[PDB]
Amino acid sequence: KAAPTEVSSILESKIRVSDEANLDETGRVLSVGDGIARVFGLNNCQAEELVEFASGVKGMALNLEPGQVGIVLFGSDREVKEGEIVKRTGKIVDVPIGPGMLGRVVDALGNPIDGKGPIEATGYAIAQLKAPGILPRRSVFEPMQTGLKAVDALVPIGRGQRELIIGDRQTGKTAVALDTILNQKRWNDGNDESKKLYCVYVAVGQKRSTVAQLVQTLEQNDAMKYSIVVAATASEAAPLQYLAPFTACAIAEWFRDNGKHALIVYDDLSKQAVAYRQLSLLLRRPPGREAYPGDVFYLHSRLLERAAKMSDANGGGSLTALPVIETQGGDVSAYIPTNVISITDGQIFLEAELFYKGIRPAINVGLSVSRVGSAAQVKAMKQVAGSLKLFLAQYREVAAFALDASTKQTLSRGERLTQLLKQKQYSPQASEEQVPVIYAGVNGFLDNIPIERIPEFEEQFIAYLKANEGDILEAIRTKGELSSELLDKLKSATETFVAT
Amino acid sequence: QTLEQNDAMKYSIVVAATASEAAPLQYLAPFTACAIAEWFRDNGKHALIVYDDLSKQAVAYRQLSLLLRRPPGREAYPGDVFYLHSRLLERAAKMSDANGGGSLTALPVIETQGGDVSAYIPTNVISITDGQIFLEAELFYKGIRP
Amino acid sequence: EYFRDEEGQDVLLFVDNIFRFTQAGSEVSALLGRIPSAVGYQPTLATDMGLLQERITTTRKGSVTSVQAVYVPADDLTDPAPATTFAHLDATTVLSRGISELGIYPAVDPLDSKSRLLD
Amino acid sequence: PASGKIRAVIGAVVDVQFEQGELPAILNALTIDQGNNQKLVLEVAQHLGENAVRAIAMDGTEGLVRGQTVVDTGAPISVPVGRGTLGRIINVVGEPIDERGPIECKQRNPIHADPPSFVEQSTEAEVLETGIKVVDLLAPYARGGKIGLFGGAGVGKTVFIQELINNIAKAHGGFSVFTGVGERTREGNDLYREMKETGVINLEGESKVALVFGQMNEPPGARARVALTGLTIAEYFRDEEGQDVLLFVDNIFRFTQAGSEVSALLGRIPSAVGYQPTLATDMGLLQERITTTRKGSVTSVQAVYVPADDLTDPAPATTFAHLDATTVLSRGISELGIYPAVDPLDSKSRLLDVSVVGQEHYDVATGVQQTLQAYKSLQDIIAILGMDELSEQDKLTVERARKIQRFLSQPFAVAEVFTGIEGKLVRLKDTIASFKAVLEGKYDHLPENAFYMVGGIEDVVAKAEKIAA
Amino acid sequence: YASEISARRNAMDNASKNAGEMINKYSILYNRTRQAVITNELVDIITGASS
Ligand SMILES: Nc1ncnc2c1ncn2[C@@H]1O[C@H](COP(=O)(O)OP(=O)(O)O)[C@@H](O)[C@H]1O
Ligand SMILES: Nc1ncnc2c1ncn2[C@@H]1O[C@H](COP(=O)(O)OP(=O)(O)O)[C@@H](O)[C@H]1O
Ligand SMILES: [Mg+2]
Repeated sequence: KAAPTEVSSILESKIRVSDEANLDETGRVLSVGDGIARVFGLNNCQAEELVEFASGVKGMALNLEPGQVGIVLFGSDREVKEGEIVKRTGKIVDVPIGPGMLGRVVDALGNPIDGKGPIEATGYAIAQLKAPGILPRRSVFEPMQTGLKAVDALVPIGRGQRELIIGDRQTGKTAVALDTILNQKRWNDGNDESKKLYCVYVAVGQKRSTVAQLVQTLEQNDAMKYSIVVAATASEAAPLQYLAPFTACAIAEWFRDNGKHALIVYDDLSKQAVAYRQLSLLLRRPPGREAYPGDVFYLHSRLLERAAKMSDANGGGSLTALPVIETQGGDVSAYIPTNVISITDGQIFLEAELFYKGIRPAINVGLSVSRVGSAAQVKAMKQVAGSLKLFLAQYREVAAFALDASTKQTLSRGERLTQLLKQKQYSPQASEEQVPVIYAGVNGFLDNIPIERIPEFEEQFIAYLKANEGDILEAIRTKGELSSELLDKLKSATETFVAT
Repeated sequence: QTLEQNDAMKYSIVVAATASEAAPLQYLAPFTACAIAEWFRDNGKHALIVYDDLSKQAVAYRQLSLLLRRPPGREAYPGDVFYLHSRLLERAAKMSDANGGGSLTALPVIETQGGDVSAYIPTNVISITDGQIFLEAELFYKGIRP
Repeated sequence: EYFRDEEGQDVLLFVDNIFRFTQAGSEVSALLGRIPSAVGYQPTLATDMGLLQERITTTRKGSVTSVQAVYVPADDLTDPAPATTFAHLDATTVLSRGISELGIYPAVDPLDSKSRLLD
Repeated sequence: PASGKIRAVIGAVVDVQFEQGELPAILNALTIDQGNNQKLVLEVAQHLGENAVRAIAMDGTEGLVRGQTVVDTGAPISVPVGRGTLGRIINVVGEPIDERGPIECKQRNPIHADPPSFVEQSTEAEVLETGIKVVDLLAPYARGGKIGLFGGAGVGKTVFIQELINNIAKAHGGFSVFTGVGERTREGNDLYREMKETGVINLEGESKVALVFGQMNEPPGARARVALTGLTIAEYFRDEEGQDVLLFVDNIFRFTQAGSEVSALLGRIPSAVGYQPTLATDMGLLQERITTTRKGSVTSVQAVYVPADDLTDPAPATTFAHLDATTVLSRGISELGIYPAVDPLDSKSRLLDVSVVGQEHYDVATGVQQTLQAYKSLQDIIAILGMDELSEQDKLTVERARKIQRFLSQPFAVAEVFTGIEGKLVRLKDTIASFKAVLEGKYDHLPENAFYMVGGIEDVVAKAEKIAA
Repeated sequence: YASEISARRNAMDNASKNAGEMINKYSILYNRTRQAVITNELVDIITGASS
């Protein structure tokens, strides 16, 4: 029947003289709980502005009503008590960006957690930035080499597109994003700035031991010198894990607006949706489907729309987004699975049935597709893999229901192509080595070999083609296509090596 | 327009209640249409009311009650959900010889979702009326109309 | 609406998608004082959808062929934003998720798509 | 001392009113004098304003009047740590419940503390040697992670926890900490008497495992804080003394259900399947503290229980994301002739790779898992077509799969009174060399019963030569 | 008779294996429907008590 704001403590300060300290920027903490802080004051404070408590905990003023202001704490609830003096930074929720962040592991607010000292940032970009329109955008034409043989020939990715990575646990969701960042060392170590792509791993929701083990493997293979790591474990607050997707997109957007390519990996997209729903449920909101708020679809669509390809008048850069969706038992028609598939241009389904049989990675040809992956691919790999996506999906349905003469030819050619395209962990291939292995399995040059000799035939053909025919391998990587002279030389070298 | 061309709109009352109006107009469409047809049954004539549909009247009553600061019940509906449909259908009964000899027929259509008749608004209207006409969607597509 | 009433022309309204109009109003209905409805929706679901669908019809001055598209909430036709829009359309084209994985281009469900001109 | 007055008392939630400026912070233990009890602990949750903060009592609030004295301790719920808590039954407030005198501890650490940072964590995942043949080769335990012990009643859950704590204290020198949160009244008394007869808890000698009492007969504050009291004693041995401690939370499903009970009674709205909204925050605050630091590590061997046989629930999927290993104990063995009932195909771990265990350990684990999976799927055809209606390659693989399933089941040291055999503690190097020689054809002429109830390559040669002559 | 009895054993084994895959898919749908029914019933009682 009454009202809040002025009550007992806040009602005995206006009767005398509520001055002294500046109440427009600072304020007294009246209540704290459930990751919130009801600060009394903040008159000149703008919406979504950065705040700071007396103990050093940061805050974000969300709602600004009359007499009170709801501040969302980004840390523990024990660092803010009743009667504390807060302070505002004067700006919004920004983070550090620039070329000096390459080689260090930052957190959600931009502070370094690797112990390498301070980060030499060249500016300050806000986390809640609007995406570009249709005038400063262009079509995706650059090719993004991932290293896997089953991903560069089926559903290829490009610079400026959003390729999702749905799947269950222990199927190959995080393994596909780690192989694409380590395969960019052949172009980033040279002098070609247009072919390089800076990685941006944003580990959100992962454990503390998993984030430290993944950073040590990339540094040993010369891949952590040009890759940003956004550490965001589940042991922090709910505001730190939910803002990890917005803070990582602002640092990678500086390279696309100046003349460089970027690749963001939001691992995972399912962990970011659970952290945003925890802070919204404590502020008395309406829960829709799967205990989620009404703004659940707007949080993932706004962060993925900024990763686009700019035109020639904006710099010529692009930003690639690789979101990993964690499904519960292969349920692709969930509430968080339908929102990520309707905003991205393609997805990579990772089934758990083929992952336990040895097919690593388990990429379903009948479920995973690429919208802007046909024009944003290499001409040499697309010419050798004629109708590779249509033949892979038809061979899986015929083998599950099966001895005719026509069915025996499709079963022998489909088994050799699936085993040769399955690579091991941390073993990426280039565009010239994957074009020679995919042309032998589609022309019938691997049908005479056995099923168990599929792994030995890939290593023997790649080594013989790099010493006895170096002119054919170097022409497919520099030019990127194969004409009449390049197609005739590749068929003669594969036929002579298969008979010996 | 189809009833006027077949000589049938001269003795038929049409209660226009579209979904583009307010929630109070669609919820009161069942009580207003029953009052006009009750005048012929109390004098010595027969009437036939058609509440199309019964599923649309339940959603209009829950929208006006939720905005008036009231507690909801089951399936985000009001507490007197079963009392609203049973009171409007109980008035359409056959009178005796001392009351005029008239009667009133009620034809309430229930819009289901996938043939589910075990819902909240489906089971409440089936246990108040004297019989129901089940319209399955399997035999309607083969050609057996109705 | 101005090209069919003031000019008298057969306009063609193409909305993509039509389910975004009801989902956008449900997120702002909790801060305006309204209570939540079914599946956390707004209480005026049938009133807001009926006021916009009735104006995109054919009148005496001109016609208006509305070709909108609805989005199923997590593959469910019994939701409050999918079942309420089926009573304001002459022809419906439901796309099932089970027929799209078999090879049907597109996944036109013959047991669920109905129209009023099938006579 | 900061004193307060009780203003509200609605069950476990008790509101205390303090003065201006002397109010307590969050997660602060409040003392309260009672009758027969010593002190009623009350952890502070949040501050409602107007010099008032709601608290949750960790005991029974029956008999409290409006206006009682509530003293503030100034910090969180402290507990006794060190070597003095070994062999004694401690509670959630750090008090003894074994009637063996008070725990003479030098210092008292709080139960509410932050975890390790990103610069003080382990950069490489190390394997933890348990001593078992089926655990050091198949699902290896990670140094500083979580391991799920799934199994039914009478399969071997209590015997596996006692044998693993004794083998780690003799080969590595690490203590244990059994924190039975959400246990029953009869299960707590039977676990303490069984450990004294085997040599794990000695009243007059030297103990090696801590006992933390946490039954479900108390309120919601004592059951939710039972996980923080047991983890604080195990973390002190790895940071101050430097030892690979092993924490046991029986069961793991009782920790997630106890946290949602105190949150729903305070005013928070529920999430999904009747769970609390801070499901990912409460489970992550206690799982990240049992990691590997620069001085030591802290392994976790909790017993995860699925809700009504559902792995995609809110209490099963949240705890499986931080589990590195899994010790599944199915009911297929047990009485079949395997000690213990350890599934070689259902128990999986994330540390069973070639970049953590090496190329030699990865080849032996892949060969043993392939032979056991082919023999289990071919059991339906051997019962309908016999054993002689096979090829040459199928007959040799079926004979080697029967002896490999019994070689990994070695007799523990604490289970010598049930089987009669001696306790065998095979190391990591001896278990990998014995499995590689049997798969190559060096032990093809040996019998199938020579590998049962044995451990290592030296035990199979001495048991085969003494069986016939 | 021996060929019909041998063919009936293969049809019975295929029907038993197909029933196990359908029971596993129905168990995943029943587990998700049981958790959604508890969340929908608890949301209706919490909305009416707070208004
Ligand atoms: N090409 C491969 N060869 C062998 N094993 C692989 C390959 N790719 C992935 N894996 C295995 O898959 C597992 C994936 O683990 P993790 O990333 O935690 O789950 P998810 O992939 O579902 O995110 C790894 O432990 C790794 O051993
Ligand atoms: N290595 C072993 N050899 C023989 N029997 C064992 C072994 N380990 C456990 N057991 C048997 O398993 C039983 C476990 O009993 P109990 O601890 O009450 O159930 P649970 O193990 O489910 O807690 C014991 O009775 C014991 O005889
Ligand atoms: Mg991952």
